[PDB]
Amino acid sequence: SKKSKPGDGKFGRGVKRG
Amino acid sequence: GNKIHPIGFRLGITRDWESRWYAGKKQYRHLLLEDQRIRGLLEKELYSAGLARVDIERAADNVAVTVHVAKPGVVIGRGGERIRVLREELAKLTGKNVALNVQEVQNPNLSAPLVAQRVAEQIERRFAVRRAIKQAVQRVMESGAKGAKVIVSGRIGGAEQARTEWAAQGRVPLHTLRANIDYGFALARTTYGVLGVKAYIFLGEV
Amino acid sequence: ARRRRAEVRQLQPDLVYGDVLVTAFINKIMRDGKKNLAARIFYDACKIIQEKTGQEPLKVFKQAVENVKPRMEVRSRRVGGANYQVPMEVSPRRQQSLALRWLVQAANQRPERRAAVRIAHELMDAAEGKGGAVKKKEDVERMAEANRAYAHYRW
Amino acid sequence: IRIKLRGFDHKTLDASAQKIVEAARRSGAQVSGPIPLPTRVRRFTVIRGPFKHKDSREHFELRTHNRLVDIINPNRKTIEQLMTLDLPTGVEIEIKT
Amino acid sequence: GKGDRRTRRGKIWRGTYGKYRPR
Amino acid sequence: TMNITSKQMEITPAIRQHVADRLAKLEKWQTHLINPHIILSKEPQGFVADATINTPNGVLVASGKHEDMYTAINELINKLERQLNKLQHKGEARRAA
Amino acid sequence: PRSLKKGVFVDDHLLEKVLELNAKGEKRLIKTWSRRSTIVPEMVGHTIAVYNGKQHVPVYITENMVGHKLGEFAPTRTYRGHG
Amino acid sequence: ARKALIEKAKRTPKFKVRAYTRCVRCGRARSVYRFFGLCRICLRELAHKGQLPGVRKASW
Amino acid sequence: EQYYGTGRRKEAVARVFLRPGNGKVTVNGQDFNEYFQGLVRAVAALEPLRAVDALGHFDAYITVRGGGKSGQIDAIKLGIARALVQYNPDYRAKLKPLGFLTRDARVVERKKYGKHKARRAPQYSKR
RNA sequence: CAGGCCUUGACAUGCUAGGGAACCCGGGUGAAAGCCUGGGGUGCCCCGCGAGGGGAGCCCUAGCACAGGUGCUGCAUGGCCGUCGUCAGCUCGUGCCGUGAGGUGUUGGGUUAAGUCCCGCAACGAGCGCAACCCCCGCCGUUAGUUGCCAGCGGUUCGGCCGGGCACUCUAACGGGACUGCCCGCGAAAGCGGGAGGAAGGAGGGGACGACGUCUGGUCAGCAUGGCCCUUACGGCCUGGGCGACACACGUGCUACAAUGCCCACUACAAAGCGAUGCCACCCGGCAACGGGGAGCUAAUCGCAAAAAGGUGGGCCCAGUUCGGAUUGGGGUCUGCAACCCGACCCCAUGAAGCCGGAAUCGCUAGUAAUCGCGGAUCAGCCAUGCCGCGGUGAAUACG
Ligand SMILES: [Mg+2]
Ligand SMILES: [Mg+2]
Ligand SMILES: [Mg+2]
Ligand SMILES: [Mg+2]
Ligand SMILES: [Mg+2]
Ligand SMILES: [Mg+2]
Ligand SMILES: [Mg+2]
Ligand SMILES: [Mg+2]
Ligand SMILES: [Mg+2]
Ligand SMILES: [Mg+2]
Ligand SMILES: [Mg+2]
Ligand SMILES: [Mg+2]
Ligand SMILES: [Mg+2]
Ligand SMILES: [Mg+2]
Ligand SMILES: [Mg+2]
Ligand SMILES: [Mg+2]
Ligand SMILES: [Mg+2]
Ligand SMILES: [Mg+2]
Ligand SMILES: [Mg+2]
Ligand SMILES: [Mg+2]
Ligand SMILES: [Mg+2]
Ligand SMILES: [Mg+2]
Ligand SMILES: [Mg+2]
Ligand SMILES: [Mg+2]
Ligand SMILES: [Mg+2]
Ligand SMILES: [Mg+2]
Ligand SMILES: [Mg+2]
Ligand SMILES: [Mg+2]
Ligand SMILES: [Mg+2]
Ligand SMILES: [Mg+2]
Ligand SMILES: [Mg+2]
Ligand SMILES: [Mg+2]
Ligand SMILES: [Mg+2]
Ligand SMILES: [Mg+2]
Ligand SMILES: [Mg+2]
Ligand SMILES: [Mg+2]
Ligand SMILES: [Mg+2]
Ligand SMILES: [Mg+2]
Ligand SMILES: [Mg+2]
Ligand SMILES: [Mg+2]
Ligand SMILES: [Mg+2]
Ligand SMILES: [Mg+2]
Ligand SMILES: [Mg+2]
Ligand SMILES: [Mg+2]
Ligand SMILES: [Mg+2]
Ligand SMILES: [Mg+2]
Ligand SMILES: [Mg+2]
Ligand SMILES: [Mg+2]
Ligand SMILES: [Mg+2]
Ligand SMILES: [Mg+2]
Ligand SMILES: [Mg+2]
Ligand SMILES: [Mg+2]
Ligand SMILES: [Mg+2]
Ligand SMILES: [Mg+2]
Ligand SMILES: [Mg+2]
Ligand SMILES: [Mg+2]
Ligand SMILES: [Mg+2]
Ligand SMILES: [Mg+2]
Ligand SMILES: [Mg+2]
Ligand SMILES: [Zn+2]
Repeated sequence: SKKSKPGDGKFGRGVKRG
Repeated sequence: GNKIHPIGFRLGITRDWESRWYAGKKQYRHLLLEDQRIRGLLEKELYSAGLARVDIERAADNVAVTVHVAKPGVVIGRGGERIRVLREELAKLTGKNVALNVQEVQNPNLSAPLVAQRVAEQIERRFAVRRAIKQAVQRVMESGAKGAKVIVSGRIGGAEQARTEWAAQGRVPLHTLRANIDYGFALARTTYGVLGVKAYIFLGEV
Repeated sequence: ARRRRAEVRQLQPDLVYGDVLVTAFINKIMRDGKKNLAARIFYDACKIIQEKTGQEPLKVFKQAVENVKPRMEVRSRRVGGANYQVPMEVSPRRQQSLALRWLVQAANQRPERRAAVRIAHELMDAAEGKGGAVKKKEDVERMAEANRAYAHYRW
Repeated sequence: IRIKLRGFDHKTLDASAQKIVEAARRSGAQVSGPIPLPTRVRRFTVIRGPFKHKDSREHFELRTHNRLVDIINPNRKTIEQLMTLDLPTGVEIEIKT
Repeated sequence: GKGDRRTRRGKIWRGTYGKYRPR
Repeated sequence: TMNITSKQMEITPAIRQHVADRLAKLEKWQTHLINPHIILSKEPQGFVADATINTPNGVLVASGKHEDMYTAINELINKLERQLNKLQHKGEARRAA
Repeated sequence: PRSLKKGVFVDDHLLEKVLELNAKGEKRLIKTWSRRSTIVPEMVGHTIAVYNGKQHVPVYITENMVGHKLGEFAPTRTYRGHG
Repeated sequence: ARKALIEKAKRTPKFKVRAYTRCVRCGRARSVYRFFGLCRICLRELAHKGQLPGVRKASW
Repeated sequence: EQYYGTGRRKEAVARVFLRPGNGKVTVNGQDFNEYFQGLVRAVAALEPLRAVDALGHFDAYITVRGGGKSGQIDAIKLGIARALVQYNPDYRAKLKPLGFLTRDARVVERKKYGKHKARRAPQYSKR
C-alpha cells in the first residue's frame, strides 16, 4: 500500500513504508 | 543508441574547449564549479538573448567570460544597463574580477545550438515538428553551410508513441575529424513531456 | 582459417646447436613462457643422453623425431550416418608437430622425477624405437592402415 | 633564473616557452632553450552509459605538459620587459632562481 | 603458495610484509 | 539443476513447482536439460515466460506470452519442445546420400 | 581488534548509567543501543537490555563474558534453518 | 530520498568518517571523482561538452 | 677508433660501443657473461658479428636500460648490428639477409576495456 | 526494518505578522535526534550632546503558499548506453519499368578488410556508412639540455660525485617516412603473386571512430521530464539493525591439487602511474603488522620502490607431503567516534577439501595465449581474488 517494490496489492504501491 | 558526441569527438582538433585554463589538482573542481555556476546564471539569463557559446578564461582570481549571441544588445542592456547588472551578480558569485564580454554571432543559422534552441521553442509553441525540422535545415543551407541535420526525438505532436524525426541536406560526415561540424542541443518542454532537438551544421573541413 | 593458408612461423635457431628443430622442441617443453627453464631442460637432457649413451645428443634427438613422425593418420569425416576414420597422409609440418608434441607428452608420462631426465630418456628410446611417443606413432599408423578401406574418401 | 611552465595545452605551452625564450634572448644575454619535461597524464575511465553495461567505457585523459626554460645571464634588462609579457589563459609560470 | 600468508610468495600477493617477507 | 527467476514480480513455491512440472515434459526426449533457467515476468498485456536451456545438442531459447500466466508457461513449453525435437532429429534428416 | 594503546571502549554514556547503579545499589534494567561497548568488570552481574534493531534483549552479564561487546549477546539475525 | 541528502552531505558531520563525496552537479553518491567533484556520468557529460579544461578523450 | 649503434627492443634500449679489442664485452658496468649468467638466450646478443667473423676483433662497452634481460639482449643484437654498419657499410650483405639491421616493433599490446587482457575476453555462460 | 523524534520541514522563491538581527559559549534530559533551558553586543540613512523611532543587509516563532518523495509508469519521454556489428551495409534525387506494392541504381563479371576499386549495364548522380583526416607504438631528422643523459678529458670522499659536455639514452613538440612509388609476371582494368631497397610493404601493430535501423532492448535509482500517487507522511532526523542471513542452485573469479614444483638465502632486469593533516628516505624499538623519531619532495630533483617470473646457491624427494592454505583457537597492529553483527594486516598454533575435475562449456591467431609482477581511480580503512591500465618472460597451431 506504499513505497516501491514488491507490490502490496494497491495500484502502483509496494510494501516499503517511510 | 551509439553515436559519439561530435564536439567531444573533435576537442583539440576542430573545436576548442569552451573553458580554457590550467589549474592544479588542488583547485580544479572549485574553479570548474564556478564555470558550472557561471554558466548557470548566464545560460539562465542570456537565453532570451540567444546564447550560443560561453567561454570562460582564468589567470589569477580573475575570470573572462566570452558570450557569443545573436542579440548582443539584449545582454549589453539599455546602453550598458544589463551588462552592468550582470557583472555585479556575477562578481557576487565570482567573488572576484568577473570580467565579462559579448561576442557577435555573425550568422546565427550557422551555429548549431541556435538552430536547435529555435526548433525547441518552435515546437513548445506547437508547430508541426516535421515542417519545423525541414525548415531549420533549409535556413542553415541558405546560410551557406556545407550540410545540415536536425533531429527531434520524443512524443512528436503529443503522439503517445514516441518517435524520432530528422532531415539532413548536404554532407554531415561525423566519422570525419577534419570536418568542422557544429553540434548543439536544446530541450523542448511541452505539456506532454520533454522532446529533444539535436542540430548538426557542417561548416566545412580543414 | 578461411581466407588463405596460414604461414608457418619461422623460428630462429637455438644458440647451442643452431637447429631450427631444437628450438621448436624447446618451445614444446615451455610452460608459461619460461623458455630459460625450457632450454635448460632440453640441454640438461642432452647432458644426460650424452652420458648414458655416448652419442651426440643432436644425432639422437633428430633420430627420435624421425621415429615418432607419423606417416599416416586417420581423420574423422562424417559420411551419411557414420563418422568414418579416413586414412590421410601427414604433411611433414604436421608430422613434426605431432612427434614434437608426443615426445614431450610421452616424456612427461615417464616415472623419473626430473624433467630433463624424462626428456633425455624418451629421446633415447624414440631414437631406438621404444617409448610411449613411438607407441603413439604406431597406434596412429595401425589405425590408418586398418581403415585403408576408406582411403577413397580422402580429400 | 628558472622559468617553469605548466599547462593542459602544449600548442600554447610551447608557444609561451618560445616567447619567454625570446624575451631574454632579446634583452640579453644567454638562455638555455625550452626543455620539455615529461608529461603527467591523469586519466579517467567511465562506464560509457548511465546504468549497467559495465563492459563498455570511454577513456578521458588530462595532460599537464611541462616546459623548463632558463635565463642564463639574467641581466635586469630582461627582468623588466618580462614583468610585462603575454601568457595565454591555460598556462601557469613558476619563476625561481 | 600465493594463498599462504606465511611465505614470501603469499606476502608478495597480499602485498604486505612481515616475518616471511621483511623490508 | 533448475532455476526459476520471478522478475519484478512475486510467485510462490507452488508456482515454482508448477513450472518444474511443466518443464518436465521436455524429459520425454531423454536428453540432458542442462541448467534450465525459466524467467517469469508480467507486461502490461500479459505474462512472459522466458526459458534458456542448453542440451548436449544445442540450446533451447524460447519466449511465451499470454494474458494467463499458466498458458504463457505452456506456450513456452510448446516452443521449447518444438526446438528440442528439432535438435534431436535434424541430424537424421541428411542420412542419404 | 582495537589497538591496545588506545583505551578499552565503553560508550561513556551507558557507563555513566552503570556506575550510579553500583553506587546507589543496583539493579534496575538498563536499556541501551550501545552494542559497540565492551563489557567491563564494573558491569558484571548487572542485566542490560541490548537493542538489536528490533528489540532490547536482556543480558545477564557474568565474569566469563566481560571480554566481549554487548552485541555479541543480543543477536541481530532471526533464523531457524530452512525446511 | 535525494535532496535531504545532497544537503546532508554538505554539512560538517558529528564524525569526520561520515564525510562522503557527492556530485556537485547531479548529487550522485556513487562513482564520484575527487578531482572534478563529479560523478562518471557528469564527468562524461561536461567532458564531451569540452567544459572540463584540457579533458580530452584519450586514445592509445 | 670506436663505433656505435642504438639498439631498442621492447622497452629495452641499448647503447652499444664497438671498439676494436680482444673480444671483451661489458654490459652496464659488468662483463656481459656475468650480467647474462644463466640466460641461454644470451649468445644471440653478440650474433651480428658472427655473421661477419668479427668475433674477437672488437670489444663492446654496452650500457642498457629498460625492459628485461632478453629484450635488452635483442636491443644489444640490434645495436652491434647497427654499429657494424657505420664501421663498414659494405656489411649490409651478411647482416640484412640475416635480418640483423631491422628492428621488430613487437610491443606489449594494450589492455582493452571489456577484456581480461589485450585480447583474452571474459568467460560467459550463453545458457 | 525496528524504535525515539521533527511538521513550512534537511533544501527554494515568497507574502504578513512577535523579536532580534546577524554570531559565538554552554546548561538539563536524552542512545543520538529532539525537547526544555541558561549567557551576552546589529552595522547604515536617520531626530540621535536625549529617551525614544525605524527601514533593511540576517536571525528565530507562528502562519499560509509551497517545499520534499532513489514513491508508480523506460509500455508516455529526453539524454546517454547495450546489441546485432567495424558487420557492408542503409537510402535519396531525378530518369526508367510496373495498374499497384515495388523495381531499377545497390544487380551482374573481376577485386577488396569494405556498396574497396575496375569493367559492364536504363540509368546518371548524390548522401549517410567504408576509408582518410585524430591518438599510441615502430625508424629517422630538426628544435630543446634539467631535475634527464655520460661518449671522450680532468679531477673522484669512491655515489655522473664534481668540473665538463648534449654526443648518446631520454624526455616532448615539430617534421620526414610507405605511395603497390620501382622491377619481374599475370591482368582489359582494378588489382593479385614474387623481388629490390628499406625501421617499416601491401590497411606496418594497437587505439579512437559504430550507417538507416533492430531488440515496444537498457536506465523514471545519476540527471532531466509528461502523467499517476503520498502531505504531522510514501517527506525529514537520529540511534540501532539490514544491504554481509544460508537446507540449497547458477554465473564470474582467486588459489590450488605439485618436482617444468615448493621453501630459504643471496643476486639481477620494466613500464605506467600516484604522492603537502600526501608519498615517506634513513635511524631506532618490536619476529612482525606496526610504533617512535625523523630527512627530502609543491616533485624527470625527493618518495611510494622491492618489481616478480628470472639468475646463483642450498633444502625438500613423490608422500594429501616443506604440495595446498581453507577452517578454528590464542595473541597482537592500524584505520576509525565506533571494527558484536561486520574491516584489513601481523604472529603463534590449527593445517580442510583438493591426486587435475560428468554432462557440458569459455578464451585466445603473436609479442597474442600462457605465466609473472607493478600502478591507478573509488578510498579513513577495507572485504579488490574486481575494474582500468602497465610492462616483464614468451609459445603452440590454422589442412581446410
Ligand atoms: Mg525514510
Ligand atoms: Mg604439449
Ligand atoms: Mg601421447
Ligand atoms: Mg615399440
Ligand atoms: Mg567485467
Ligand atoms: Mg604452503
Ligand atoms: Mg531458482
Ligand atoms: Mg525480485
Ligand atoms: Mg517470488
Ligand atoms: Mg501498469
Ligand atoms: Mg494487465
Ligand atoms: Mg526475452
Ligand atoms: Mg503438446
Ligand atoms: Mg521446427
Ligand atoms: Mg530528484
Ligand atoms: Mg567513507
Ligand atoms: Mg562517493
Ligand atoms: Mg617511447
Ligand atoms: Mg653463461
Ligand atoms: Mg602483458
Ligand atoms: Mg555479460
Ligand atoms: Mg525503451
Ligand atoms: Mg524495467
Ligand atoms: Mg529510449
Ligand atoms: Mg527512383
Ligand atoms: Mg507487374
Ligand atoms: Mg508510372
Ligand atoms: Mg521507388
Ligand atoms: Mg542494397
Ligand atoms: Mg534496393
Ligand atoms: Mg560485384
Ligand atoms: Mg571492414
Ligand atoms: Mg560506396
Ligand atoms: Mg552500376
Ligand atoms: Mg640536439
Ligand atoms: Mg601482397
Ligand atoms: Mg573509420
Ligand atoms: Mg520493455
Ligand atoms: Mg527521475
Ligand atoms: Mg517522472
Ligand atoms: Mg492534467
Ligand atoms: Mg539512519
Ligand atoms: Mg549487495
Ligand atoms: Mg533448490
Ligand atoms: Mg574472485
Ligand atoms: Mg586462475
Ligand atoms: Mg591511493
Ligand atoms: Mg603426488
Ligand atoms: Mg593433511
Ligand atoms: Mg583427502
Ligand atoms: Mg603441508
Ligand atoms: Mg581469533
Ligand atoms: Mg566491522
Ligand atoms: Mg594444473
Ligand atoms: Mg585441465
Ligand atoms: Mg566434451
Ligand atoms: Mg603459478
Ligand atoms: Mg593489481
Ligand atoms: Mg585504496
Ligand atoms: Zn553527476
